[PDB]
Amino acid sequence: KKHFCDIRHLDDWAKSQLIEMLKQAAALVITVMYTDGSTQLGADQTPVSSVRGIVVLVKRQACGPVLEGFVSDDPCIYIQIEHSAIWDQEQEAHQQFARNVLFQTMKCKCPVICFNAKDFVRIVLQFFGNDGSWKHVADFIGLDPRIAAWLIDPSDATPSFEDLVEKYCEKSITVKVNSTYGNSSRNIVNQNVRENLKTLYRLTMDLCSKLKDYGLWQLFRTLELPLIPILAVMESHAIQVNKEEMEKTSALLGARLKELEQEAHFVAGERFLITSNNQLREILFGKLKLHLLSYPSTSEAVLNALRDLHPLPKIILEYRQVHKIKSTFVDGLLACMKKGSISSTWNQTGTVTGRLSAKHPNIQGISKHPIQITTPKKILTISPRAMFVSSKGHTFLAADFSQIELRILTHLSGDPELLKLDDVFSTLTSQWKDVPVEQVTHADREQTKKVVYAVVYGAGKERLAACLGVPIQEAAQFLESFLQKYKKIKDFARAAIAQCHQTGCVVSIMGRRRPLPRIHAHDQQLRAQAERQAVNFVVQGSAADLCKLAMIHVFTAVAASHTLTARLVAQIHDELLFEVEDPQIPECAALVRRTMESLEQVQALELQLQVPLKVSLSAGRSWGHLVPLQ
DNA sequence: GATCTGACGCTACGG
DNA sequence: TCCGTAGCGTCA
Ligand code: NA
Repeated sequence: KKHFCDIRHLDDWAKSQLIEMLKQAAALVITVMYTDGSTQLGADQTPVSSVRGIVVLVKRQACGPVLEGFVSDDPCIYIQIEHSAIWDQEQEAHQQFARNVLFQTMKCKCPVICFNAKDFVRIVLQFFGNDGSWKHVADFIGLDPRIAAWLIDPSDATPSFEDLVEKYCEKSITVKVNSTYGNSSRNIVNQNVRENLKTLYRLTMDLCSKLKDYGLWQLFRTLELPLIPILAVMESHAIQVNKEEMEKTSALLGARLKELEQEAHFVAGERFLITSNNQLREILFGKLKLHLLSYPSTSEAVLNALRDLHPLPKIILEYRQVHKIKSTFVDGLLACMKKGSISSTWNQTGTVTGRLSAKHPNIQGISKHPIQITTPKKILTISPRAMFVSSKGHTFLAADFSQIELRILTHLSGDPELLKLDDVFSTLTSQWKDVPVEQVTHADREQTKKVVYAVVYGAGKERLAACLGVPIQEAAQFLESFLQKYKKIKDFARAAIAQCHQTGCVVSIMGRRRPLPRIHAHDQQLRAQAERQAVNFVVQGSAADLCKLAMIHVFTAVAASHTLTARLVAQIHDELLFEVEDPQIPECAALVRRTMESLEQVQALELQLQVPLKVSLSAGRSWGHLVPLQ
């Protein structure tokens, strides 16, 4: 009542006093209110309602009394996001003060606690619009209890606010987050908002304490938190795509699939659903009985084993390829389009490895290598990544770590041969093809690197022999070859497993952890699975750590530069994709390289490697075609 | 009739 | 019985 104020209705002296209160506050506690009015504190991840406003709890304490007189203590202030029916001058004014207040929220020196901070920052950024850039939110730090709880239990599904309260809050704290207009009144909604913001503060503090207990605090602060505005910035931008080229390509791939469907129906001597794996399985081994010649799955390995036995596996393979490209990287990419561009949604809570994930579309899952088709009424090369074009004038600058996890593995194992080892998988592919590097095909590399991946993480002789098309004897032989050549990899794995048995958990370089209780399981498949998972997590988690660190450091570096406008557009694990203004390319590519390479040594945390990190830079007007640089 | 959904298989991405 | 993301399609 005196605890809730619309900042538009404040007298100007009270407005000034409010700005000063925000500057001198002990902590800010924030949630987004929708038109329901519901909050991020309620249970839905998707409101399916518009954003109305933002509520901020201003805490004076985390000494003496206080009388402001225009508000009580501690006050909740409300900031209208939603546009009114008519735009006019008073709306302009309201917007001016609102932007001032929200920016105060962004730059304030006290702790900011927001349940989902990325959403908040995105909303604020889009609210700034023209009077602000992405560099305004760059330094924003805010305490996201969901991220903390994720660091503690990465496996657990993304919990609601109430879940987090019952789990991490002691004790007997019951919240009502479910109030809306129409199931309740405004006063109920608001009272509950204030109470739940207090509770949110308490919860977040408790979770911070826990994070310190588990040794996750420094990781939380240095790595996860500064990443929050970076995701929001990426979600605030959009990558322009070819609506037109894409519709064409769609039509073409549709024609070709019609062809392939007809062919398959022909050669199987029946009309079966071309997209059905069940029916294909029944045909391939149901009738044809190919396994007996020399049931199994329809998977690419099996289908490649049978490629000479019958014309159907090859047909099916090509069909699956073309159908995937069209259905997913064309048609499904056309449905993600707004205004001739797309924007992915980023999830920091998505993985157990500490990796980022992306949705609608998944831009981390876009096929790297273009595919070839025979046009039905010349050869036709189709690259989905070629559909992603930079704005004009602007150009994409890509920067990736070369063989990041191999180098991580070198660091962790300390294998002398590796530590010795101008290329990597061209070397091994050359050694396997019994020829130099220069004539080695990219597909040979594609298979080989995947095979070293298989063997290092504990793959058996079976799956090994399968993926490279090897008889078991060459399987065990190749296993022993690689593991005896580099001894310290098995030692490292054996150590990681031992650690996971000891602690009941396994830990990455920067302290990110993967609890694996089934390491203690009696079931042997479960136990072995937990072991594989631990061994993989040390490396993949460490690399996730490093990639996030690079992301943050480059973002920060560009953030304070007066010249450089470079915007981080996408991240694909090992790779950072920037949209840079043309004349800024040389100066930007320089800053990017120097920054990412300096990652070899950063204090804190001790964070030192045994191997330099080679950064590969690329540039181009399209994501599909990027010419190497420098 | 036209949908909803949980589970599985296969395909891409990335190491 | 390499790991683990998303996405699309069949099936009961
Ligand atoms: Na007014």
